Amino acid sequence: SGFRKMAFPSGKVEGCMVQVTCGTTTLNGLWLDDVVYCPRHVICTSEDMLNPNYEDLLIRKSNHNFLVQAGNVQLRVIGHSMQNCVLKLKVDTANPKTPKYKFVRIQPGQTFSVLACYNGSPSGVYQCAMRPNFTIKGSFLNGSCGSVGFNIDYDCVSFCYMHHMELPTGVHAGTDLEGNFYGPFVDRQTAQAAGTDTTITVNVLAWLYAAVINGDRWFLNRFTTTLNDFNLVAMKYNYEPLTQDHVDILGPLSAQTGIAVLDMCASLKELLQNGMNGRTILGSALLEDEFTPFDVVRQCSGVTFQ
Amino acid sequence: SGFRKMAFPSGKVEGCMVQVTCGTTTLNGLWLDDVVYCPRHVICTSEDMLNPNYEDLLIRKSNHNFLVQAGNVQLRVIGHSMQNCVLKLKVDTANPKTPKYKFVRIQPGQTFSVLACYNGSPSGVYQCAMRPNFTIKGSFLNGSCGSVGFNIDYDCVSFCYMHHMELPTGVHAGTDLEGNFYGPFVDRQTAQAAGTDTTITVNVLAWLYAAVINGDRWFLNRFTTTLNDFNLVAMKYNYEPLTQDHVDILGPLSAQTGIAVLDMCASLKELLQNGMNGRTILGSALLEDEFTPFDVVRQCSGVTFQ
Ligand SMILES: *C(=O)[C@H](C[C@@H]1CCNC1=O)NC(=O)[C@H](CC(C)C)NC(=O)c1cccc2cccnc12
Ligand SMILES: *C(=O)[C@H](C[C@@H]1CCNC1=O)NC(=O)[C@H](CC(C)C)NC(=O)c1cccc2cccnc12
Repeated sequence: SGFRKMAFPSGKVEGCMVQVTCGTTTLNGLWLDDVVYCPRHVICTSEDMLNPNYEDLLIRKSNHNFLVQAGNVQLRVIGHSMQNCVLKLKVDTANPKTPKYKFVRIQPGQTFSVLACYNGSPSGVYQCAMRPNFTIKGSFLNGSCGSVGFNIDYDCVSFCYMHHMELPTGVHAGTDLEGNFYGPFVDRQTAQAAGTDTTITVNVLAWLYAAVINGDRWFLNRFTTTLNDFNLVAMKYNYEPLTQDHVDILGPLSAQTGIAVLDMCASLKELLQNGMNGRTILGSALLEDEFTPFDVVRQCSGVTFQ
Repeated sequence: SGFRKMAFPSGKVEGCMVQVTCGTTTLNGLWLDDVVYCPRHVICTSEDMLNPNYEDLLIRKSNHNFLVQAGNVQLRVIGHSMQNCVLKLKVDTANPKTPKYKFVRIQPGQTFSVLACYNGSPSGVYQCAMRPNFTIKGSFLNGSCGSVGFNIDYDCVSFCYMHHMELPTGVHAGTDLEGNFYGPFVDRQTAQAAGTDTTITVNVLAWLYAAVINGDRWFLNRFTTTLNDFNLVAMKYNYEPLTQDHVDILGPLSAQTGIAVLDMCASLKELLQNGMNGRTILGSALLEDEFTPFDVVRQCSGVTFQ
């Protein structure tokens, strides 16, 4: 028993991280086959970041202006291109540690592990969620750029996130591996509105099912509700509306615990309307929404990788 | 900026995990050089676990009764010995992925990353602390045994924990890599008292310094206190007493933030006496004690490994 905010084992991603240097700028790159992927703002100076014309900047750069280092050894860059907000550096050697991999663009609410790196070396690994407003609440310092978020499935790594930017409000924004930002954000040192964040209702419900599985169930109430009635309460407390899809996805946890989804919704309703009243759920004094139903099933059944 | 419960990159430990089978029992082993380390209760049946004579049980076993599997390949066991509560299986092949490593016995309050494994394959990685009462609040299912906790320093892995047991109260207990349990616990299916847990005061203080570094500082009060006066309040709320050692260890965070330790103690005092009043600190509605001062400095300065 027990429930932790568990990250994927990082080993497969560790072997892909490299350092990319251009001018005075250094950040992390992801080396897969004979391509290195990194944020295109590697080509910028602090001055350029105010208002970069990335086309104009990249034109000044040649293959040899990109130093890629994997440990001690230099990779030779024989080609470069800009796809959206990422730079693709073709190198002459294939990464011998390349895992089976996909690029995926995940939906709001989904979760992944971040491998936080500096100078192409990992510092740590943590689990986080793509917020409804397409930001993440990560842990990123100067030089963290190029760090990636990912999911593993048996032996296949699914890369979903590359870190590009901390907003003025201290929250984090980035792209998929095709370099398309999550959300409205641009790679420019400018004030940028993230917009209203919302709580990921289905994830909270998943986490409540986790709590019941692990014996924590004081919050189970005598009430039920409807999807509409619940949603009225959801909008008030800045929760995402609950669909039959979300209800369907919770089916397994409902089947394992014998608690109907709408009964758990009623319990959740009461927690929102009355607060948690000084008590805790799975060591938390607030409603956690960083666990997808899939995360709960993974953790509580001990699914393995490699 | 931002602050996460970050685990170490697990890659170096992934390459050490193996499956150990004896009779019908299977659990995780740690393969370092030509030795595999695993819990000695691998030799038990469900019946034996009530009251095992480990000496008597092990005597019935020979080298060939231990199947060690690293992926597809079998390791050949050419020797076995019992050190305290761990079994050491000498194998004929050295692990080619052996990292630079130490065995350390950590103190209460210190932190480490757990790599949760099943059948010698990792499921996930999370950060936790050795509770003052020598338990850990982990995430462990049947078959999780042999899973290890560790710290990394540049390229050296320091193994501090091997998982052996979930207590009836759903908390977790284990040994160092020399097989000596943390705390009073024995490897027997019996009711076992963990004793009163306490909050790791120095870690809470560290985390408050982290909070100030990351702009969260509403909790900063107008008051100061003494070490004695603070400690009086500490004992009341089940906090560990604060020593000059702990004050000394917080020095760096005090120097970075310009907040004297005893002023932060006063702030902490007020949070304990008045509660958090519906507000949050670094996304938490309670006082986190799983971050050592070293963890805070690591995270907030982006220290790397490999
Ligand atoms: C990447 O290495 C670095 C990571 C930042 C630095 C502080 N924490 C992080 O997560 N990114 C940048 O250098 C980045 C460049 C963007 C504009 C492409 N700049 C920012 O992340 C950044 C920092 C502070 C304030 C603002 C405001 C607007 C845009 N970007 C900002
Ligand atoms: C290891 O694979 C397994 C992990 C346990 C199983 C449930 N979650 C875990 O963390 N350990 C055991 O099989 C273990 C054997 C001990 C006695 C050496 N038994 C327990 O961990 C266990 C489970 C429930 C209740 C009790 C009560 C007393 C002792 N051990 C218990």
